[PDB]
Amino acid sequence: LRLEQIYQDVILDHYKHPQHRGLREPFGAQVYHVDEVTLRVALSEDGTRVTDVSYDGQGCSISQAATSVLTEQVIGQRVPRALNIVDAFTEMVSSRGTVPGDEDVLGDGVAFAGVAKYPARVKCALLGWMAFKDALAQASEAF
Amino acid sequence: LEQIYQDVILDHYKHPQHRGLREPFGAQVYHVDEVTLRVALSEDGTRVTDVSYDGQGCSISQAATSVLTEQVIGQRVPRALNIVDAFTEMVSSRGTVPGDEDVLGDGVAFAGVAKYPARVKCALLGWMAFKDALAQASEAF
Amino acid sequence: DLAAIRADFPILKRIMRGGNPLAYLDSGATSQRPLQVLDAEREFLTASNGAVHRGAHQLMEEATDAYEQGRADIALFVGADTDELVFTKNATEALNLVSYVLGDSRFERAVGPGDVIVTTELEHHANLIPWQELARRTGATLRWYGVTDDGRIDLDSLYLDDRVKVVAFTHHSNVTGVLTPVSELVSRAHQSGALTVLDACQSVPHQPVDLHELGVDFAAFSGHKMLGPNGIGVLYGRRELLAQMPPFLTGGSMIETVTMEGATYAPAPQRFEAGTPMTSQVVGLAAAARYLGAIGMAAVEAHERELVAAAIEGLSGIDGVRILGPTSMRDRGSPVAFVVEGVHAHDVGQVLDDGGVAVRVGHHCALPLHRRFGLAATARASFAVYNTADEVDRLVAGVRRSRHFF
Amino acid sequence: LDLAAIRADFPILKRIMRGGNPLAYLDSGATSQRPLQVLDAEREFLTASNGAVHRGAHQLMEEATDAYEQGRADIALFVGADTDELVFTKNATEALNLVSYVLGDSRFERAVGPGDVIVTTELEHHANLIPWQELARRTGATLRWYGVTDDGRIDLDSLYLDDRVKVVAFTHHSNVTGVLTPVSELVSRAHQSGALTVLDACQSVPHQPVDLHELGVDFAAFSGHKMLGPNGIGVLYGRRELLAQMPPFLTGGSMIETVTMEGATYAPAPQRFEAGTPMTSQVVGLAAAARYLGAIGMAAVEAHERELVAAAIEGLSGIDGVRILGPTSMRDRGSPVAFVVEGVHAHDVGQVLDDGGVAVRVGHHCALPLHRRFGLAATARASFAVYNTADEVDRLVAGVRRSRHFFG
Ligand SMILES: [Zn+2]
Ligand SMILES: [Zn+2]
Repeated sequence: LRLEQIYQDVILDHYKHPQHRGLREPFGAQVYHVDEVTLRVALSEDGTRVTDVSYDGQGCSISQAATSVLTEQVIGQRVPRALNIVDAFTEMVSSRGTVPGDEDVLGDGVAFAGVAKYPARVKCALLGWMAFKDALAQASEAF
Repeated sequence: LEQIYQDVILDHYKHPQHRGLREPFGAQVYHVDEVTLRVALSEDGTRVTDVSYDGQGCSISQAATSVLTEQVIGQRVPRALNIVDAFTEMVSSRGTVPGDEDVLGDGVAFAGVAKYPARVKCALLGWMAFKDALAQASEAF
Repeated sequence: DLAAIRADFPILKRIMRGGNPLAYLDSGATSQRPLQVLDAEREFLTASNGAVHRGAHQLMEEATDAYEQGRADIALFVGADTDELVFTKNATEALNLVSYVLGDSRFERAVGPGDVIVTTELEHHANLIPWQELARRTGATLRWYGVTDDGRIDLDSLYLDDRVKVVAFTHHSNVTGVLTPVSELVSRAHQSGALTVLDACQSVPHQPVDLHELGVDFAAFSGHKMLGPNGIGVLYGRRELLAQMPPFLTGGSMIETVTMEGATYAPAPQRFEAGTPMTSQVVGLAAAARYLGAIGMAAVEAHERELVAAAIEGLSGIDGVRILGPTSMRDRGSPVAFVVEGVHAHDVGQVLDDGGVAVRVGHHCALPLHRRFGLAATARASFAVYNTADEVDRLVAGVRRSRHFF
Repeated sequence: LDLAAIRADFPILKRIMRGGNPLAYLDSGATSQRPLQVLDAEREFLTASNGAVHRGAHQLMEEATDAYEQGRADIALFVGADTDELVFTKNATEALNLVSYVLGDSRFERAVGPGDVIVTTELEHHANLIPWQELARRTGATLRWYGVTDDGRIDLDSLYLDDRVKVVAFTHHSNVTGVLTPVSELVSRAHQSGALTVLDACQSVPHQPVDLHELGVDFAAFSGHKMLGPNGIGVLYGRRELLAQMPPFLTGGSMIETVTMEGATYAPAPQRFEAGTPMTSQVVGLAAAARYLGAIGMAAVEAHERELVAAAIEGLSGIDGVRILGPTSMRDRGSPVAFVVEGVHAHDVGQVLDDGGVAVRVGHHCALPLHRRFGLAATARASFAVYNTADEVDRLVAGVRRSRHFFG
């Protein structure tokens, strides 16, 4: 009953069928955060958009599904907008369920709203997202 | 309050016996209320001929050392040691051993201290100092 | 009488967020508290709370009595003399105390360049990192016994030589549940004149412990794992050794004389207890020792090993579940750590928690052990005197439910 | 203050002592008594939410972790620090030891060695003296100290800091003379030398408003059991930027990030400094004590204690032969009042007071150098807390007169 409220269809879908998994080239930065993840970010020639996010690692359903969803929401986005999306995700999952999140901003990201009431699993959800922010800041400076 | 502070204790406190370091002696010690205490043995080493002491402390520590000197001076070394053990047993009893006035003499006046475990160490200072100094004086002999 | 035991623990009545009553299988991390322990401490605090080993009012006398009688009750329980126990904030601090004293120039048994410290790959981090730091500070070398495939100390993986000065090891693994061969390790340690340091955090709560009989030089355990309060750990050290050891923490209470220039130090155990002790926690821990003692530790151990056997059988009947540690009950107790093929421990733990079953998931502060078996994390069910056969069955059903859900 | 209402929170204050009188507890400087609010906060936590902290991931762990970290936040607010700047220890003594050990660690850039000077004071409790003696011993640094004035204050003219001085440790509030020290001046002089400051705040945090940011000290230590809180919990404050630079002291579980058999990396502060299972229920209790004192208001606590101290000084000073160790003046002064009685040993004074049900500490109060500086072996010490009353002061003065009569 309530187990489906944390493990929503979208999460289980992304866990079974992950998107943008496997490290790829080119990349402008790479980081490693620990559930573990190695994550790369690629920027466009002009450095204004995220052209690719590639990742590899081991972790639970929530950590792997969050990273999968991350890649779908930020690939093709402008660098300042991608960071805005991360901050919205962070605010939602860290809210203890008081912030449901805006689907215009987060897309499938809002399916992690039910994780918010389980503070232990928030770090599972945030792993890939905090990894991306780091690799994005590094890729931007490298430009 | 007078059950702990017997007239005997107050008497020995105001009017201490055998106070002041004297010669000759066979050993000196220092224990901590504090006391420096010397023991002199007979020529054959069988008896305590003198106990001299000096130090600052409360009424109970001063009085107990005064009463010690009265009980052990003139005694055979093993007997003096026996008296020390009897005093120890009484004050460390929590009031379940009244003590034997034949063995302890005025020492039985410290029976009331036993109910106050904090003050037991005040009472024992001079006695433990004597026990130490006696063992040293005997080995030296 | 298990129903009467459970009635002593208020938390065991709690209904969890999923509507299921608490099944607490994480006593390995921290145990729950009986009324007897809670009440002993509260009665002390509302009646006799005063400073210990000071002069000279009545509350001080009552506090001191409670403190020293508490030390005596705990020493009786673990087969030590009263003067051979030192109170610390936790077992970790006790192991750190030994590790710092062993690098002190004033200690005759101090370690230096050319000396070897031995630990094991089975160890909780508390019995590993202090040795790493001791080696760093002094220039001594760290070596270790390996682990067998069934999660036991591999006595064939290391030969001790005359360089070995310290041998530290667990009595009872907090992951594999193995009971280690203390007498053999002590025998081997003694061939090089090495000191033995026993991590007893998981033995003292779960089995009879006689520290004199074990013949170890030092042992550490923690109160909050044996029904006692937080904030109290215990170091055991042989009387003769404690007498030779310089202090670790310094300050009030542990001094004899003090000038601005220097100080001399009290005898053991007071030498090793700087500042105000955890007075009410000693009272509570002594209450815990009397509570366990009233049940009898042989009975506690039998009950726990019944639960463990059922757990291993139940979990072993599930396809794709593998135990980290022996499936045999030979020289084995709590806990039961396991992996579920195709289901991450965090997910296993979440499904169990939805059923009201509390297990620990992660590396259990034994990362070298997990790495040795190529594992990131395990789920861990640990068992205490207050646990029941039905809770074991709820664990098995929950692990089954996790497979079907994922 | 509603003093009747405050005292009603403390069960022990109702107790009748062996001599037949109601307890007059004037030894809060050694350890304070506990209100129901603190006792109940800890018991409610333990019977409902008791689980491992920060080690996941079941419901009780989440509740325990929440209680632990909210407790840290509540205590930080009370003492004017940020949440991440508090480290929990078993007592204040351990907190001062932590600083003293890290300052001898080769991985710390502010570590001391030969040629360096460590400064303490002759006023200090042993907790803020012996660790500095030991740090000097291990590193070959040199220990120097401020002396004490005739009125029991830090004598600022008795020592000059030069560029060798790397650590200056001092009390905020003396546990004997009751003096409030000139923190801003000492911090100023320490900064001339580039030295770190270490504040012993054990007697200030319970008795007066403390804002550790405003004081500008680098480190500070205080203990829970003196501010109405549980035993077995102390607190180290350190500036965020300093804690970031410091290697660990105690090591083991909880404080690591990576571990192999060969080595380990360490968590950020404050977790870096908290090895093994913390005193979880004691943090909950201490936070309750902070909220209790906060509700009363520390300015009101200080005003009430200053009233009692002023009355004790007046009353005792009115007895022939009685001399105060510390100022008779209330300028930059609070609890406690330590005194000697001419021709009556402190142990006897204490016994007479105890017979009347009045609890004071007799001895050197873990400040032997201070006593020696004044040619004293022991003093009697009355310390005051928020729950003490004018009547208890009167019973103190009466008990002291009784001691002079009974002996003299
Ligand atoms: Zn996870
Ligand atoms: Zn005395």
